[PDB]
Amino acid sequence: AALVVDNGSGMCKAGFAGDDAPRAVFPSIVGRPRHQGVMVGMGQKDSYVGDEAQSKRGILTLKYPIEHGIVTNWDDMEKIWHHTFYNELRVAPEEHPVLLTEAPLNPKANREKMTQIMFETFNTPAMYVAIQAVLSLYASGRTTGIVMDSGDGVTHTVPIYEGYALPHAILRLDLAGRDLTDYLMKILTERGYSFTTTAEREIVRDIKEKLCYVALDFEQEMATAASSSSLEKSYELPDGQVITIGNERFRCPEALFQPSFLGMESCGIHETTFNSIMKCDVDIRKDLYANTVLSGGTTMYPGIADRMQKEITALAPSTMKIKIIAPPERKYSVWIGGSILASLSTFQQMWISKQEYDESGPSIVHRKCF
Amino acid sequence: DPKYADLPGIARNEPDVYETSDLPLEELTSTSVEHIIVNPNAAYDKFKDKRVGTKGLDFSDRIGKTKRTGYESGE
Amino acid sequence: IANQPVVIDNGSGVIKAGFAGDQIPKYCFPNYVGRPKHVRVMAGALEGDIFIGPKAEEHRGLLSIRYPMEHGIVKDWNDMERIWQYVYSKDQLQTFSEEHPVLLTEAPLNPRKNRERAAEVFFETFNVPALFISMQAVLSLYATGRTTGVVLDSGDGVTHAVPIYEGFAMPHSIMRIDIAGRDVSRFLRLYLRKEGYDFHSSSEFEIVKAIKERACYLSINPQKDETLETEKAQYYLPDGSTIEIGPSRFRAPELLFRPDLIGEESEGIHEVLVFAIQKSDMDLRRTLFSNIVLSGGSTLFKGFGDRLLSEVKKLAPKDVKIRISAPQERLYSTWIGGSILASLDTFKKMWVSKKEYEEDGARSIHRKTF
Amino acid sequence: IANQPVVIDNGSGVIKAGFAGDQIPKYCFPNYVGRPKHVRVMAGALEGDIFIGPKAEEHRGLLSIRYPMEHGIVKDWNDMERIWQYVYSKDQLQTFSEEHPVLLTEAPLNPRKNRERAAEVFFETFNVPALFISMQAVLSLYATGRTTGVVLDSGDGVTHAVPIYEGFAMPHSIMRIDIAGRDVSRFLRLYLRKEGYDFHSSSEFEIVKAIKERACYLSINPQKDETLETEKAQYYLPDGSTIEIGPSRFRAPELLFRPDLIGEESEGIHEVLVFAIQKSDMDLRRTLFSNIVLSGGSTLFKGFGDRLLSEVKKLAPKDVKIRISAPQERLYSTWIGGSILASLDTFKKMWVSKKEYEEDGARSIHRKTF
Ligand SMILES: Nc1ncnc2c1ncn2[C@@H]1O[C@H](COP(=O)(O)OP(=O)(O)OP(=O)(O)O)[C@@H](O)[C@H]1O
Ligand SMILES: Nc1ncnc2c1ncn2[C@@H]1O[C@H](COP(=O)(O)OP(=O)(O)O)[C@@H](O)[C@H]1O
Ligand SMILES: Nc1ncnc2c1ncn2[C@@H]1O[C@H](COP(=O)(O)OP(=O)(O)O)[C@@H](O)[C@H]1O
Repeated sequence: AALVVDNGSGMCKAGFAGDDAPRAVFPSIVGRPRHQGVMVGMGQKDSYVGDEAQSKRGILTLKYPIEHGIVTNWDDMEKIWHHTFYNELRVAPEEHPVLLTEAPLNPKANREKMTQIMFETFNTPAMYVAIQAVLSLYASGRTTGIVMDSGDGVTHTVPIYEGYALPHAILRLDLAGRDLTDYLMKILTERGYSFTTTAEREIVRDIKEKLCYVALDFEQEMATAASSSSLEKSYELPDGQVITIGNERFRCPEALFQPSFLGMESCGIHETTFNSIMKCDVDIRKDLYANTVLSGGTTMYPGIADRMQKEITALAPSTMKIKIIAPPERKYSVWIGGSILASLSTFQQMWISKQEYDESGPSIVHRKCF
Repeated sequence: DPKYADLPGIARNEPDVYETSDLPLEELTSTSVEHIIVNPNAAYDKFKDKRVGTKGLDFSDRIGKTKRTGYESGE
Repeated sequence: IANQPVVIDNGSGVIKAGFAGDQIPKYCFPNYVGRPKHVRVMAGALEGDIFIGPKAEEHRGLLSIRYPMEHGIVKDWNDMERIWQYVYSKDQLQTFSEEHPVLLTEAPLNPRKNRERAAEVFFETFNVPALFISMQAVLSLYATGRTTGVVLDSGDGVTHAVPIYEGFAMPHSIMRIDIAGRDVSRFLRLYLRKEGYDFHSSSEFEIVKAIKERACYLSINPQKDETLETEKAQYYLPDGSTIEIGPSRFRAPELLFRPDLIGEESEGIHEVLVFAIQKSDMDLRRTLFSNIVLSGGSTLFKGFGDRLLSEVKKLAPKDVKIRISAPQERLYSTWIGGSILASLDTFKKMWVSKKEYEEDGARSIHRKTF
Repeated sequence: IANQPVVIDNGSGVIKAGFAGDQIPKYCFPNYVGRPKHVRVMAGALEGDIFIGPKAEEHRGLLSIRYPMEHGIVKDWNDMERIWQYVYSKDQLQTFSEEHPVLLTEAPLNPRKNRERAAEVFFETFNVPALFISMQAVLSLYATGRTTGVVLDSGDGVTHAVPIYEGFAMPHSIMRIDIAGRDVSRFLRLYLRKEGYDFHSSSEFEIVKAIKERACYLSINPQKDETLETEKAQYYLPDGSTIEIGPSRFRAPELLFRPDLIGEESEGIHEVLVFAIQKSDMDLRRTLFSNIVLSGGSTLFKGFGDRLLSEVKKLAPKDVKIRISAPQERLYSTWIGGSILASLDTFKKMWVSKKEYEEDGARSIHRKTF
């Protein structure tokens, strides 16, 4: 009996260890109302969380507590974890030990303060923080190979060979789902359809998930988009109003492969995956090309795998065979790994206990992280 | 001044600028290392009359004809 | 054609026209179409069903005001064509549009359909030699005569902050919010009804804009002025009747700096300025804080510069020099910039010729914009 | 030749240029090509798409930085051509390349293709009378005015140790390691992200280099200073914001002494020096240990001399006299050596003439360099 709780910037995936898929999946947001001095009606919650805030988007200002895999407002994150254990999962945190997930190369204060809350506020019996990328490999039953776990908050590239990780080869890029969502708003505003508010940004994320797809040749796709209106698809908003996004459909996910569009002055998700493999030892490169995994929900874009293969193959040597690993459950790839890890009898020892936390302090986490 | 006097919707008796109040080697002094004073004029004089023999010179990774020592002698 | 180019500012509230030779705009009239309020069947009433600028101001109470441009976007194009036709009337300028070339001043990050249709009208309806669409922010710097400078241009329709350093505008650091002078006029009408004076009519909305422009001061501390008993300064209406404004005077334009009070999800005028600087690169931040320029009519509020300086200082880093350099001609700054730009021989290269638009295509106007 | 020969110290971090005989290099500017990343909209902005040296330093925030040479190997030659062109331009020495001979200063044990291309550019693109390529270490000894000494030259790009006894330099005892000042700045950036301050931008990476030079001390005992709670020393960024560096201050420069931290299997700077002496013949070991000369900018770290003297003493034999001598101008020591060598009449014989290069080709340069 143990709890796996993925603390993703976009969506918080929580559930019991051993189960196939996560029990409760809700958007990680806190909804505070745009209140005036006028008195409010009955059935009023001071701050709404998750699926409740997703229902009452109209009035509530949606504030994401985790920004680029860094917890900015801890009071907000506490209210999400309270919604996770007590309401969503229907379980006491004192009974079950809780596994959390942190992105690699995050600030040290993040892991420090995270565990402090779990030990003091919720009074958990044991707490282990893990790297999202390390878990994602277990999903595919692969010990060897690199992963390109692109989330809503961040995208990170962690090469692991024969159950041994290369820490110095790890590269983090701040370009992620929320930056693409923010980019899609700007180009939709250029077409005509203006989306400004926090509630409207959530509707633009629903537009992104459904329509947007990765093009094989961007320049070739822009030529077809100009000539014919075949790529132009219609989407119905919450309001009866319908919109035809056009070429901006495949223009949004292009930003992943060339950040110049967003204006970050950084390497693309294809180029960073190559650079990470080159930073590793020369011998093991072979297996990393052969076992390139794509994880998170930012790798569920239709035809990212085809475009990824093409771009890596061009950069990589001709003799090498480049196979991209795209399992059907990419969105729940971080959690399903956690469920496999927590269930294993070996992992029982690796848990950090309250007694261990009390004596040493919150600094113990940095030793027993990975 | 007379240009802006002509127009109706102009700022009159307002300050133009709103501004804030105007607010007004450790290794090179180490014990371990011995601090030398570089005098190129002195250095130039010491090497002044020193020459090199560029005849039969080959520093390259050429195997032929045993070992070689570049810059044979002066004068 | 060598004949003098005609600058025209597309201000949502007031459009400012004139020749490039003039130091100031000779002809500037309100941007609204005036039709008779009662649907005219009979003779002896207001004839034509069109009253623009000074003719409208004379017979204002009889007519019904309808603004053609909202939030820096043209809603009714038929109305805008009549307005631009009145610019080339016997009343203002008194010239052929076919002879003189034109310069438009569209707000930043507007819809591309707005720019394309604006060009189509000015090339097809009027037989213009050449047209050039430009950004309102870039012009404001030419007027003042400095290359570096952030331009907080608070218009009637839109308030936007564009950072430009050494003649280089960062397009990602641009910030645009819809809460502008027109919204302040709308919110003042609500507070005037809370004082007990209704301005229900579209004509009666114009005198609320006059009340705002005459008497509305921005308090340095809003909470202290609320507790203090007001003088209740009397304003005289067109009919002759007096109205005591009282606390509505100062707590109306406050909604610029704090738009959450009414319940509008926006950043605020102090916030968009700071955010635009913070979004830009770290090296430039100090110089961009050291060079801020106020543009448009919604900066002329009494004690705007005093409040903004205080609200920017607390958000901005400590011990940083913040100079908010307002010109004396803030309302007419955007046009004067265009008048200088138009006069230069470089402008001859920048604009798009009528024959160029026929051959090149639609993109011609967009690609030459920058 | 009557015209003085120009000394150019082609350093990875800073390229130092000047005329032979001069006591100090008159014109020393940072080695990078700055291109504007933001768009030009206004007229009168900064002219050219290439900014090099002091103009690039002033307008750093506007530009995207790109180092042409990495680890003493010219990666992009087009860029290296533009910086050498800028040395001869009006801003720096302001003379024709055809009239003055050149003295280039490359690092030891660099690729042969680098020396070949370096010559090709300096003879074809610039029609120079004569070029001599020399080692950095050999010059550093002429500056101090000593015939016997080992030269530990820790530069920005590469750190190397060359044992030189009574004029002769032992080519098999040369020790070179890629880990250097620029890897310390790269390793500092990684630890600053762990502390929770991000510097993703190429312009922001130059601020990390500024933080390194100002606030980073090498602790005499590494394991001792790790455990003890450190005083969190605040540093002021260009914008004004304060960062607490904390443990990253002293952990960052330790990379030079322990290359295992970044994860490269190479010798430490302390191991490089002793290995270079131990590789030399038995008789000269005592004289080389007595005569140690530190060079390059990366030796200017606070407590470098103290730590190195501690580390060398443990690896070196018992009861041997270890005197580490520092010239006050460590940074400019390499160039001053070049000026003294260039001023001697013996340098005339050492040169490769244009005709000599044109006849034999690449071989002539490889024959006469060390
Ligand atoms: N099918 C899809 N196609 C395209 N984009 C998607 C799709 N599903 C989700 N996304 C986008 O990618 C993000 C994926 O978030 P996800 O559910 O993987 O959680 P997360 O916060 O990224 O967690 P983690 O970092 O642990 O992977 C969403 O926020 C959304 O913006
Ligand atoms: N003297 C003034 N005091 C206060 N508000 C003013 C004043 N003059 C104009 N305004 C406000 O500013 C608006 C004018 O905006 P304007 O500068 O013409 O915008 P644009 O830059 O788009 O042309 C008016 O409609 C009014 O709301
Ligand atoms: N005061 C300082 N403290 C620490 N490191 C420094 C200091 N000054 C310069 N450096 C480092 O030394 C570098 C300069 O290298 P330099 O000696 O000019 O190279 P080269 O010897 O290859 O010509 C800088 O880029 C920086 O990384």
